[PDB]
Amino acid sequence: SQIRQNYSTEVEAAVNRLVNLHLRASYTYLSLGFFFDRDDVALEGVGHFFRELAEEKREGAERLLEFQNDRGGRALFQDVQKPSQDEWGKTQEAMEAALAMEKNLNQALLDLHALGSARADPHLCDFLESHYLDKEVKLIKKMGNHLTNLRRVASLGEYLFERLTLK
Amino acid sequence: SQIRQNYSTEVEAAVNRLVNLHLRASYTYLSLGFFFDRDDVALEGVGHFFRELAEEKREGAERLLEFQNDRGGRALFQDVQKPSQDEWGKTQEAMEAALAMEKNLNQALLDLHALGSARADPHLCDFLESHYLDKEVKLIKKMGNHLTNLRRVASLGEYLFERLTLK
Amino acid sequence: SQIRQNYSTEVEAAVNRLVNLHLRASYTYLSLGFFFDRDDVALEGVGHFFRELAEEKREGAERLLEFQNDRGGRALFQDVQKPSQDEWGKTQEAMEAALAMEKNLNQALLDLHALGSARADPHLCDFLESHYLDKEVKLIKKMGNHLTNLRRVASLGEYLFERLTLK
Amino acid sequence: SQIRQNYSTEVEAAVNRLVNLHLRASYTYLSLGFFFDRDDVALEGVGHFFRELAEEKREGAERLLEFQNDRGGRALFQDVQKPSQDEWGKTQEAMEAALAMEKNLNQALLDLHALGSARADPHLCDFLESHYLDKEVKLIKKMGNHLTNLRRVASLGEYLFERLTLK
Amino acid sequence: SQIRQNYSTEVEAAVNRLVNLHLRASYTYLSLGFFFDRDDVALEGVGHFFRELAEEKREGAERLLEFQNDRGGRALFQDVQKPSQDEWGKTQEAMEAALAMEKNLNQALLDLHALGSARADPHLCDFLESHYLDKEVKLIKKMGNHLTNLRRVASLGEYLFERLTLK
Amino acid sequence: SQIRQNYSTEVEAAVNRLVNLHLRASYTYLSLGFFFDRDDVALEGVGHFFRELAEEKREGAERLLEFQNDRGGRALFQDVQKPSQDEWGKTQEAMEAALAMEKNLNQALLDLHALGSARADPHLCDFLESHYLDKEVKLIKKMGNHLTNLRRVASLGEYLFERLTLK
Repeated sequence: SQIRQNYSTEVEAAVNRLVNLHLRASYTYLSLGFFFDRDDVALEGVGHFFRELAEEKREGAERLLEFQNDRGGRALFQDVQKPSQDEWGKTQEAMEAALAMEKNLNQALLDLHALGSARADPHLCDFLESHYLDKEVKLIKKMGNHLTNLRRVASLGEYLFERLTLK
Repeated sequence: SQIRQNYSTEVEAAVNRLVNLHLRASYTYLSLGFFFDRDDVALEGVGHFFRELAEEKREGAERLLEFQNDRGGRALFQDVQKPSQDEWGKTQEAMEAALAMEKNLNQALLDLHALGSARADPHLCDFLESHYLDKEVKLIKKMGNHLTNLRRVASLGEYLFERLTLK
Repeated sequence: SQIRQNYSTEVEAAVNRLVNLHLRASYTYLSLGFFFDRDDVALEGVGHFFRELAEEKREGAERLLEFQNDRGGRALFQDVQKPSQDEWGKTQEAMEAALAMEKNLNQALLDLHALGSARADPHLCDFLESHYLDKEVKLIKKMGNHLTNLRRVASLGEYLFERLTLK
Repeated sequence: SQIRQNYSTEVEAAVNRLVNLHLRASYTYLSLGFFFDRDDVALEGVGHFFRELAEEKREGAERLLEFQNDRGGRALFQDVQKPSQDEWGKTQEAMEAALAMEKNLNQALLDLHALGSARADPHLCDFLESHYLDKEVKLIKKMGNHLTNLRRVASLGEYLFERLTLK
Repeated sequence: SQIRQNYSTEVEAAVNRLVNLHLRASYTYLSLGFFFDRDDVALEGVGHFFRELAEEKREGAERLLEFQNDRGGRALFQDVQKPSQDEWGKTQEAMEAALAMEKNLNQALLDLHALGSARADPHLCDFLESHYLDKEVKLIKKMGNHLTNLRRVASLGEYLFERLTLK
Repeated sequence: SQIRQNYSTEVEAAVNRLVNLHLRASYTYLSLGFFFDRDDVALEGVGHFFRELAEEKREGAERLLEFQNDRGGRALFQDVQKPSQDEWGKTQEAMEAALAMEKNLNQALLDLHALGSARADPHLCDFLESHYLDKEVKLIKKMGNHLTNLRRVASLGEYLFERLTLK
C-alpha cells in the first residue's frame, strides 16, 4: 500500500477478526431483539434495548473497517456465525448472556490494544481508547446495573422493570 | 402460537431463509462498499452506492423478521455466509455482480410469493408486493441503466461515471 | 464485581487515594478563597480565583469516584485533612503554595498513569490523559504566568494585579 | 477586626464548628450517593437524592464561612472526618442514617441559635432562622415522609420507590 | 522553569526539531501552491489544495510551540530550509512529493511519540495522538486516494481531476 | 511567459527577495510572540501584538507571490533565516527590535519602488503604494507611539502597559 506506515500485519489481521466479533455480537443482539418481540414474550423495552445494541455493534464493526482502509490494510470478511441460542429465556438470563458477550468483546479490544502497544502503534491505541474502550466500560456498567435491578424485582417484577427502567 | 392463523410452516421456513438471503446480500454490499474505499481503488461514489444498499438489504431482512413475529412464526437465524469475492474488480464488474445478486434475491422473493399463492396466504402475498417486489424491479432497472452507462464510457470513463452519475 | 475486568486492586486503591488528594486540594482552595475575602485582606479577584479551583478539584474527585464505580472498584473515603496553613500571606505566597500543591497533585496523577501502564490498563490511562493531565499542565502554566506577573508588579502592584488580571 | 461588632468569641468558635459539621454531612452524602451508584446497588434515584444533599450541606458550610468573614471572625478549618460507614445498606437504612444526621445537624443549629440569644446577637439569630432552621425542618419532614413510604412498600417495593418517588 | 515537570530535555529538543519540520512542510506547500497558480500551469484546485496544507502545517508548528511553553521548555528556532524543488511537475508528481513529505513528517511524529513513551511522558503522548497522528493518517489516506484517481485519469484527465475532484 | 509585459527581470528578482524579507520578518514575529508567552515572561498582550504581526508579514509575502505570478515572473524561494535573537528582553527592547525590522523592510519596499520607477513599471509602483507603503508608515508610527509610552511608564509600568494599551 502506498499509504501504509507503522501498520503491522499482525494488527491488520487482528482488526479483521475484531470486525467479525463485532458483527457476531450485532447478530446476537438482532436475535435477542426479535425474541423479545415474540407475542409469547412481548417485552417491548427489552426488545428495543437489544435492537439498539445490534446497531451499536454493527457501527463498531464499520468503524474498524474504515480504520483498516485508513491504515492501508485489507478488509477480509469471514462468515458471521449464528448466535449461541435460538431462544433467550427471561430478561435476566438474556441480560446475563449480553454481559458475558460484552466482556468477551471488551477482552478482545483490550487484547488488540496490548498488541498495538507491543508493536508501537500509537494510532491504533488512540483509536481503540477513543472509540471502543470507554464505550465498553460504560455499557458493561449499565448491564450490571440492570442485572442488579432485575434481581431486585425477582413475573410481575420483570414486567415492571421493562415498563419503568427500559421505557 | 395464540395468534397464528393461515400461516403455513412452509412459509414460516421460507421466510427464515429469505431473511438469511437478505443478510447475505447486505454483507456482500458491505464488502463492496469498503473495497471501493480502499486507497488503491478510491471511487467514493461507488463505495457509497453499495453501502446504501447494504443498509437497504438489512432493512429488508429486519422487515421479514417483524413479519415472522407478526404472523406467529419463529425467527431462526443461520450463519451469514461471507461474500463470494474478497476483491470486486472495476466498477462494471462489481455492478454486474450486484445485478446478479439482486436477480437472485428477486427470484427468491418471487418463489416465496408463489408459495404464498399456493398456500392461499394473501397477507404474505400483499406483504411481498407492497415492500419487496417493486423495490427489486426498480433497483434492477437502475443497475441495468448504470451498466449501460459504464459500458458507454469504457480508465477515465470509470472516473467520470463515478463523478457524474454516482455523485 | 460482575462488571470488573482488567482492573487491578493496586489501581483501585490508588484511585481512592487520588480522590482523597483531590478533596484535600479542594479544601485548601476553600481556605485560600475565604482568606482573601477577609476584610483585612480583601482581594476579591484572588478569592474568586481560588474558590473556582476548590470547585474544579472537587469535580476531579467526583469524576474519579464515578470511574471507580464504572470499573467495579469500591469507593473508600478517608478523612480530608485540614489545609497546611490557616493564613496564606500575600497573593504571591498564596499562589506559590497553590503551584506547589498542583505540582504535587500532578505527580500523583502521573504516578497513577505509570501504574496503569505497568498493569496494562489502557482505559485508566485514557481516562487520566483525557480529563486530568492536560488540565494540570494548563493550570500549572497559568499559575506560573501569574507568579511572573506578581513578581513583575512587586503593595500597590498587588492591588493592580488583582484588579487587572484577576478581574 | 475593624468591622467586628457585637460578635462574641464564643459564637465565632461555634460558627467554625458548625462549618465543620456541615462539611462532615456533605461528605457523608457524597459517600451515600456513590454507594447507591455501585453496579451491585444501582438505585439511581437514591444516589441522586443524596448527591443533591451533599451539595446543599456544602453550600450551608460556605454560607457560614461568608458569615464568619462578614462579622469579622476568622475561619479556622479542621479535618473533615470520614463518614460513619463505608457501606450504607438498603434504601431505608441509608435514609434512617440521613435522618439521624440531619436531626444532629439541626440540634447543632438550634444550639448555636440559643448561644446567639444568650449573647444577644440578633444578626446571628436572623441568619440562622432565614437560611438554616426552616430548611432543616422541611428536609427532616421530607425524610420522614420517605421513610414512611419505604416502610409501606417493604425487594420489589424498594425498586418501585426509587422509580416512582425518587424519579 | 517553575512549571516544568516530567518534561525531558530530550523531548524538549525533539519538539523544537518537529516545529522546524512542520515549518519546512508548510513552506514546501506554499511553493507547491504558487507553482500551480502560474499562468503556464493554471490548475486552481491543485493550487488551493496545497495552499490549504501550507496553513495546516503552519498551525501544527504553532501548536507545538504552545506545547513547548506549556511544559516549560524553550522554543528555539532554526532556519526554514527552502523546498526541495523550484518546479513541481504535473499534478501526479506534485502529489507524490506531498505524500512522501507527509510520510516523513508522520514518521517524525511517531518517533517523538516513541521517545515520549520511553521517557514516560503521557501528556506528550496524548498531545500527539489527539492533534497529530490521526490527522496524518487521514491526510495520507486522502493523498493516496487522489493519486489513484490521478493514475486512473492519465492531459485532459489531469484537467478533469482538478475540475471534478479538487473543486 | 505568454502574459509577461513591461516586467523587468530586475524587478522579478527583487520581488523574490522581498518575499523572503517578509517571511523573515514573519518568522521573527513568531519568535517574539512565543517568547512573550513563556511562563517566565508572561505578557499576553505583547505576545498577541507580535503574533498578529507574524500573520501580517506572511500575508505581505503571499501577496507579493501572487503579484509575481500575475506579472509572469517566477517565484523562487530561499531559506527563511532564523531570527536574530533567541530571547527578546523586556517589552521595550523587543519593540525596539521590531521597529528596526520594520524600518528595514520599509526601506526594501522603497528601494523596490525606486527600481519600478527607474524601469517605468507603474503597475508595480501602484501595487506597492496601495498595499505596502502606507501600511508600513502606519505600523512604524504605532510602534513609535508604543515606545514613547513604554519609556513613559519605565517593572510595574511594563505590566500596566501590557494591560492598558495592548489589551
